[PDB]
Amino acid sequence: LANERLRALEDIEREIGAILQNAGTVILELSKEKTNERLLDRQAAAFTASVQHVEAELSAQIRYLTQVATGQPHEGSSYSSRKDCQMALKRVDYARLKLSDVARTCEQMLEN
Amino acid sequence: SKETLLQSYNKRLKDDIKSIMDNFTEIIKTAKIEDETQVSRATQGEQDNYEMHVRAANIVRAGESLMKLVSDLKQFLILNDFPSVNEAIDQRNQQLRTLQEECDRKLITLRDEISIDLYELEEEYYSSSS
Amino acid sequence: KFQPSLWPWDSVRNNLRSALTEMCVLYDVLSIVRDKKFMTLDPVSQDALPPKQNPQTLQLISKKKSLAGAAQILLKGAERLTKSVTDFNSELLRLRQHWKLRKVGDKILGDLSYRSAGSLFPHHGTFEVIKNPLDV
Repeated sequence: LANERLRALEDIEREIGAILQNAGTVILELSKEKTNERLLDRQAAAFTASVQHVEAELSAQIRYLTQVATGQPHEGSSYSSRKDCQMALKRVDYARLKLSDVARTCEQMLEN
Repeated sequence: SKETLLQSYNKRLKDDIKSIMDNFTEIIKTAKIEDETQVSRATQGEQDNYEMHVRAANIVRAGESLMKLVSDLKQFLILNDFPSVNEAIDQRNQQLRTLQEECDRKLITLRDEISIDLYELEEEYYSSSS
Repeated sequence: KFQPSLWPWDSVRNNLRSALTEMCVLYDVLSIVRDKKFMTLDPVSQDALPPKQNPQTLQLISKKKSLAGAAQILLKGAERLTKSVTDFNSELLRLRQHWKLRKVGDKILGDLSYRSAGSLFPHHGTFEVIKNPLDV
């Protein structure tokens, strides 16, 4: 559950990285002198690698979603266990109130 | 249908990647300096400035659309990826069963201790002389 | 001075309509040029001397300024994305982890009844999910 969702979070961050690499590459090209042309090539390869693996991750996840889609609303649930747990907790609360009353009558008896 | 929605997601992804690549390549191509002929330096330069700004805006818009696609895919996964619903349901069920069993063990032990105290109190009260 | 109730987006309309006036000027002048009457054409061979090396230097400074503005808008959008990611679907994670949900149309609904748990009660517990982070 955290796996595919964390993949989606990573692809969010890498879309940001793609835009920042676009911006950094045209930043270096706008310079009056741009000595680090090797670093320009590195930023260009970084940009294209970012776009390519963003495409790879999203295509893979659309494929995986195509494999496990059904168009049906999933008739499973967990309601009955929550109901039984609520009844158990209210049993405990009822016993707590009754124990408070018995202890209060014991304090009234011992108090005199 | 589900197939139709998945196709539409595929179409959006292909379109966004294509648009980012095309806009960046076109900006790089315009960035070429060429010799002028019948273009009047000043007009050519303003037109080029407008083109670059519009293409950068288009790249940012494509990034926003990719964010929208990621959000829609996340919603689809949270709503109808059957395996994870089953593991969530099973984990919830097992946790609630353990809480119920703890409550019932506490109550049963409480009943036994209270019963022993009740036996002592019954003996004392009924055998009181008064 | 009043306009069809456009109190924002007026200056953009001023610039665009000024462009519309000079574009109607272009259509006007080339149309009246295109007919022989009221305007005519004469082929003249004339030559100009450029006083400075204009294409090299002008293309240089204009392209560096254009690339400067393009990198500005790109990196501004980039840092907007950085601050933008640093909450709805996490609450959909928690809500789906406790409740039974589905999607019809654009709407996202949920079941509240025990009909999954076995009740034949003739009442559907459809509650809507409403983004407002989340509400029911």
